[PDB]
Amino acid sequence: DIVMTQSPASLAVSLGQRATISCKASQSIDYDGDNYMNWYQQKPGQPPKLLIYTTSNLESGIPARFSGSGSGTDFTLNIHPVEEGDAATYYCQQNNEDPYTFGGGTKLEIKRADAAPTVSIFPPSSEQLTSGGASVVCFLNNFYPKDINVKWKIDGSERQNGVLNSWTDQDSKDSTYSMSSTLTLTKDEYERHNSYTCEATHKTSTSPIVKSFNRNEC
Amino acid sequence: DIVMTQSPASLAVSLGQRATISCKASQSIDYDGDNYMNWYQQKPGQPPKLLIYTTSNLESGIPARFSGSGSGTDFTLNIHPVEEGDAATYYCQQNNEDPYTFGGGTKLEIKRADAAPTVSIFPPSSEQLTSGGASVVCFLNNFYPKDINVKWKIDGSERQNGVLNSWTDQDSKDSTYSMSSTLTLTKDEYERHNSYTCEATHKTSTSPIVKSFNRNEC
Amino acid sequence: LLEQWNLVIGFLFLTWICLLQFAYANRNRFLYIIKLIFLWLLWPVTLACFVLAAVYRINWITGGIAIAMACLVGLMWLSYFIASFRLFARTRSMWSFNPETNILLNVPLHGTILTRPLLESELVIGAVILRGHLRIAGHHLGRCDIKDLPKEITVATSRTLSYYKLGASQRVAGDSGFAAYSRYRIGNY
Amino acid sequence: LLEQWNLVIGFLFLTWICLLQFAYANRNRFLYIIKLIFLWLLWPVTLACFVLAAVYRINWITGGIAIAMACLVGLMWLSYFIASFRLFARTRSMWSFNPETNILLNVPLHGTILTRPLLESELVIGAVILRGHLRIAGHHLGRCDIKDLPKEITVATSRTLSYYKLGASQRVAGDSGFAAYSRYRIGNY
Amino acid sequence: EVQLQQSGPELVKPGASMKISCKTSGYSFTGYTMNWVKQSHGKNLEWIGLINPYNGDTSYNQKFKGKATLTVDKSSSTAYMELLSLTSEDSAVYYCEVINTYWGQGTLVTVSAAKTTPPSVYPLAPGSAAQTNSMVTLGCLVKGYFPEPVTVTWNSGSLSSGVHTFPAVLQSDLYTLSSSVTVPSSTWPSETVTCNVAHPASSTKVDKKIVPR
Amino acid sequence: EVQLQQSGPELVKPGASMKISCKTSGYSFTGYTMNWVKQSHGKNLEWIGLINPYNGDTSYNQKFKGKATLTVDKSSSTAYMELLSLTSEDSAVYYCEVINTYWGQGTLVTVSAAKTTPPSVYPLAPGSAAQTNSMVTLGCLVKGYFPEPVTVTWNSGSLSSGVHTFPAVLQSDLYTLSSSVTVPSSTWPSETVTCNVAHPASSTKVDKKIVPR
Ligand SMILES: [K+]
Ligand SMILES: [K+]
Repeated sequence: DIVMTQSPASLAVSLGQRATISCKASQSIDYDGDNYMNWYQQKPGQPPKLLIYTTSNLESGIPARFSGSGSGTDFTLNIHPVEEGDAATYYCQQNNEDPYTFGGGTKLEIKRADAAPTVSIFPPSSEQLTSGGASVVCFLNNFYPKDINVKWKIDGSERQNGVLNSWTDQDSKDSTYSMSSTLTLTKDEYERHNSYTCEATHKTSTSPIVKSFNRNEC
Repeated sequence: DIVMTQSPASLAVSLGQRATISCKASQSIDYDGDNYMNWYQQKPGQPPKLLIYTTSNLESGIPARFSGSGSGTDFTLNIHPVEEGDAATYYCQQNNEDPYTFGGGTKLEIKRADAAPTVSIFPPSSEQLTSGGASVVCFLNNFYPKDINVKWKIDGSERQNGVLNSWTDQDSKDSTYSMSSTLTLTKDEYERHNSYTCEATHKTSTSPIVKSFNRNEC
Repeated sequence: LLEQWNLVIGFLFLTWICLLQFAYANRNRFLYIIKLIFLWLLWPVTLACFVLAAVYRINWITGGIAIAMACLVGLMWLSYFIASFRLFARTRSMWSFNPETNILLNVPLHGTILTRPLLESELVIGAVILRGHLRIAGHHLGRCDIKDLPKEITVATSRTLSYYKLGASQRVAGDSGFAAYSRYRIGNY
Repeated sequence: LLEQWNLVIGFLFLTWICLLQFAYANRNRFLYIIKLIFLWLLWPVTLACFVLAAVYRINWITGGIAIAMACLVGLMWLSYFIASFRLFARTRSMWSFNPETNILLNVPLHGTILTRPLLESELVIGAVILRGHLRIAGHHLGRCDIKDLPKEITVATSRTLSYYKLGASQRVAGDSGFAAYSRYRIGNY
Repeated sequence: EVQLQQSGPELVKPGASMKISCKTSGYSFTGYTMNWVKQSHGKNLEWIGLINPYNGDTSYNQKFKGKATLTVDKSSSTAYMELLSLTSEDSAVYYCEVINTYWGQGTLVTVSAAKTTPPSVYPLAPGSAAQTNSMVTLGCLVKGYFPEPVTVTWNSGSLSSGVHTFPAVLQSDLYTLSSSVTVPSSTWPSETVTCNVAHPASSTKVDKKIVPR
Repeated sequence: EVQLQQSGPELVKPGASMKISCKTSGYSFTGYTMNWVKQSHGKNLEWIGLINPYNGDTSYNQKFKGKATLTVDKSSSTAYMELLSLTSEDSAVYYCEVINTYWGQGTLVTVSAAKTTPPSVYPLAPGSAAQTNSMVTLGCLVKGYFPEPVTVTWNSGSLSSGVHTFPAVLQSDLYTLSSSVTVPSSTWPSETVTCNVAHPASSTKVDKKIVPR
């Protein structure tokens, strides 16, 4: 059993630069003086796509910007120039001894100009309201970087528990993220308060963007 | 031995179209079930560049738009899509029996939007004038097609003898031609007339473009 | 009599000379098996020459060498049987008993895998298509186009299975073509 | 008498077995000479077996076959001499007398052209580079890189000189690589 | 070219076996070896084993010996992996590749004793928006379904630009998912917009037309 | 990569012999066969012969047997073609190729008994043009030179766009050529413009500065 360690855990480079991905095998996989290292690319929702096999040989149809280097124990995947569609997860697999263990994988992130989050607030639907509960939703679209904190405000006080956040993967069209925050609440406490507010504090500016609504306003 | 009847003598296609160049050997050049036909490209002032060998194998570095077909006696060179830099002469050579005879060659003309000739008139230089002779020059730039007739006018009558024309090859930047007409004359007859005129009748319009000057006007 | 044994050896030499001059380049599968059949029986007839010299010896020096050489061929013959049966355990293929190599080449052509002996089992295996007929490492496998090339072939030896991936296939002169089989993983047992 | 000839054939087969088993994959040029030296002397010793049976003509049926069979191996030995001297006239190289084929492969490696026998001489010739060592048609030629591959090799046979062209070179696993030689013209003598 | 079609996701009770079919096309099935790869938790790719479909010999991972059994069906050109004694650690996506180049779409195996629940689909439009710039967002929310996955499209896939399908999140043993599309005011409400939610585990395919309130 | 350098154009008297050198670089000279191709009248490509530099055996065209003799120089890596009894039909361009891909620049052999004449270089500017739009043409005319070829450049090759070097034409056993450049009025006459005419056969290199009259 051979253990593969990939560094870094996550990689963040801008377009047109060189992305260096390492893969340090625990044992030397030199068979007949050659290393059998397979590099895969897996976009979310898709099976892995073979990029490089036998540590240097590029797979047919793969663009000629992925290069595999290193021998012995250290192995390197280099992507240059990095385009918009290279934002995926890259795995290294030793094709030498059973089992053909994969690497930990690194999530390559495209460094794009910072953008302001498009903020939208959705009150709970009437059909869900009559069902016995409620859920107020806040959508952030086309924002960068990924790190951001969204808070919910009830009748003059922020609330932390009962809030669930969902982050989308880096899009392959604009290299920007999206976030969905959901505050769920039983119908017992939904009508006990009026103002529902969603506020976001992002690095794109010093102004925390706020969108709110009222129960009786609808 | 073996002669190649490369047809047509000249080819004129538009940009992005398919250019078909045929080259029929007198006898079958088939050896061991394979025909050995070479296709060369020779831009003016340059040695021939091998495009296709063994009737189908594209040369390294040559664009994939060149394709060779045919077997037995009929052989075809297909260029699709045709770019601006393909305006050259294409030769076919049978690489089967001594001598490796070449084809007649066909110059590929790039059918491009007709344009009006830029006309310029140059009187003979003073340094050449004092030398004992004179030469009046008329330049046509960036005109299409190649067929055009330029005439010189002396004191109310056109003159044919003593006029030499030089045509440039099809340019690899705009697919347009240039022409230089020169009327030479001894100093004995240069001062016996005053008006010197150059007129061009091109297919680009129905108006014959005229540029003239006078000896005493200078 | 040694005269009748002389005629048998003369036909053994004549058989190979025919296989070396008229059927060398030819790679017909029945012909190739006949060549392998001849090379297999080259071990008993090497042992038979030394056993005859050992039993019907001229001198103790001549007979003594023939006793040692018969053991030398006998040890080399059993080394073939040991290596082939170990190869036969992994592959379960009747080509494992070929007397020229202990490595098998498995090419999936026409559906059924076409197992053939392989001499070197290198990192890169050469596939050549000539007039639409594929030959891999000097084994004329049969009709195969560039588009119908096996996308993966395997090479099986003792205690090691080498999987090969098709690389870049280039078509030349129409029916003919070329292919590259670079090894990509090792299935060692 | 007639027992010492048994020992000679025993070592002829023993040398054959060693070349076919121990040094079959090995492509050392001196070893390849020895294999061609042994295959050349396989023609006199095939004739020697039939001449010995023809001289020991105890029964006319066995001796008469050996007389006719010595003519068959005698004629095809002179057929080798006729074919090789015709090849030697065109190529003027000492490899034309190899007893395995009448076709020579000329690879310009390390400056001086490396001439080797070629069994097939087909349209496409495969050049495998392994660990930076070039082997063309099973002939290990020596140190060579993908960038140092010959741009043109020639294949010389009787009444035909086939010039081959480097189609496309693909580098795999670093030092190793692969390229193909597609014939582009024929120098018909 | 070479296409490998796998079976859909199946919610399996713990301790129950499951056979994963990997139907192949575009090539001679017995020709090439069929590998199997497990991707646990969406990131940890693990190699299960390979089976040569010509003869039938297999080569498993040490951890997956006794857990997975690889079988083939030459008549239908379908390679099977029969997982044995499924536990919560087996909640993964299982792929079948050929030469590591051509892969199946993956069989998301959800090993849970949870009760299959039909999804609750709700359209969401900016009712009384009072702001109608030519970029308006409308969404479709899927709440309380099990198990994964579900497919949410818009107008039978006619609209592909400006779509955002957020990843599902678990709550009270129920996954929730949302879809959002931003279209100009020249579209809403002139052209019909309908969100289509398909859950094959529950064998449901609902279509909801969004309407202003 | 593989570069083949030949001798420049020369004027050979009729009924004489000329040796054409094809200096090779970037590869082992004895490696590959050296072909020779004659292009007469600008279009008629004709194959002369090939010589193997390793041993020295040649293979001529039947038309060129007794006309051309191919020799090699392994020490200097230079392949020679020695033409014999040159006539007016030999006024052609001779190329040397290796594998039909790498070619020499071609040696323009001019078989004539004419006397090498120095060129007459004249600048030509629109004196008293009375029309100065920001596209003005100026030229440099080379008249009465022999033999071919000549190289006409502008400001030592600094200007490469908008250049037009018209092909030479023969008259009274003398070739004439012209060069023309169109530059905007923002250039003329602010920046220096000079036409450089080089004829290696006459070993002359003249530079003429154009000036308004
Ligand atoms: K064996
Ligand atoms: K020979």
